[PDB]
Amino acid sequence: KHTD
Amino acid sequence: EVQLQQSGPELVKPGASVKISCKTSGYTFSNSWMNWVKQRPGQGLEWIGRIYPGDGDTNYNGKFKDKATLTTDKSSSTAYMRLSSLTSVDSAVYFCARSLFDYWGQGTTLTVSSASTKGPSVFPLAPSSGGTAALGCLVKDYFPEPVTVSWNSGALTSGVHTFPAVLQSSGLYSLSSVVTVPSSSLGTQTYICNVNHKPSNTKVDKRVEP
Amino acid sequence: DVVMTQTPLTLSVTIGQPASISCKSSQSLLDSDGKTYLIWLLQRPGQSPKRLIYLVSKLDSGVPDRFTGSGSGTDFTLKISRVEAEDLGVYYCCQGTHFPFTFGVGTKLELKRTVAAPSVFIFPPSDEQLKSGTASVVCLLNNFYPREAKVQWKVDNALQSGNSQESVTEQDSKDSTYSLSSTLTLSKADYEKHKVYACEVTHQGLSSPVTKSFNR
Ligand SMILES: [Cl-]
Ligand SMILES: [Cl-]
Repeated sequence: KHTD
Repeated sequence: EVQLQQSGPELVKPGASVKISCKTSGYTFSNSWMNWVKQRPGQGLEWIGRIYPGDGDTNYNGKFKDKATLTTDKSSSTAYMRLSSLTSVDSAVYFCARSLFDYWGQGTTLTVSSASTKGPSVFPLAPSSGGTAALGCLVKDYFPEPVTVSWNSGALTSGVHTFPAVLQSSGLYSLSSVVTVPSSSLGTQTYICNVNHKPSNTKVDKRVEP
Repeated sequence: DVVMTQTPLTLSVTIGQPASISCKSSQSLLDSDGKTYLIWLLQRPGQSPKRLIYLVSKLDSGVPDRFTGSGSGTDFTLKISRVEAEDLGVYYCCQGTHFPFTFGVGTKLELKRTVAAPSVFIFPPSDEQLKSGTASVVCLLNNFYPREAKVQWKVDNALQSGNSQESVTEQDSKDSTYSLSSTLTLSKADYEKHKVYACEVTHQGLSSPVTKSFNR
């Protein structure tokens, strides 16, 4: 769902 | 270090569109989501949406799906937000923010207004007739922000309060700058407010008398 | 949409003392991968937001150890063990589990100080302004604490509703007070039909309201  | 650098302030008329940019450095641009966030004057943060630059995938807040369009230019590591059919309520600071809001741009101020550039009128707030008196200047009906106010060409700063501007229904701004001084100085010390409105090249030095 | 409810809206803190603020979600923020996408942001005055805590309890790089984040179900807490001046600003919680992502309304951390009543001043419109065709009457509340203050305009005993605007300064860096202006705008023709212009101030440092007035 999210990057980094 | 990651850095997000946004384009500069924008002043546009209602009905226009604007495209704000967010130039990135310090990481692989294509591989992180980019969010955009709105902050109306004096208010909180609002999420507009996000884009994944590698493939153009997007998620929007439905509140903004007809207002905002997110794009990117991978070859210049830059994300863009276009805001369309602008109205007064679109005036805000807009931020880009990466991934799980882990790095933020410095913000871009957008002002949407039909007003034309206009310098202020400067009116005295005269001291009334515990040994302390208040006086000031009312800086009325200017556009756009900002105006600046000093006292006695900088020699008077203690006790000065220059208030945030207020947007009048007319579309023009107004503010006051006040200072408290010894009542015993009123007959012998001159008090002058130094008003500068750079957008209109308007400078005024106004003496405030009893 | 998921609602993030932050309380209190303002917390009056003391340098060197602990602080705690709360953020509650209307829905579970636990995602199917086991992560809880709850973050805390600080927006210092005049600056962009900065992330301090993410995934409920993880500190961002460089964030002081005095900060801790916790969560139980939909109830999230940010704590500061000993407040420092750089901690002042507005704290936002934000959730990134459910679309659309949503923010709380913000909790402002301001400095506590002793109660201070405002000094109140009223200024009639200048002759210069009247010749120009408008009239502004200014009521100044100077160097008061706490921020909450009520300013009511009366014109020949008629309560003014919607005809004035307020502006407030940031908390003073020296003495931790606030100052406030209230400006009543009327046409010159309107101004000249009335006699008594009055602004009445209610504040916790005043045992009864203070009224400053003039006769045109
Ligand atoms: Cl920092
Ligand atoms: Cl009143």
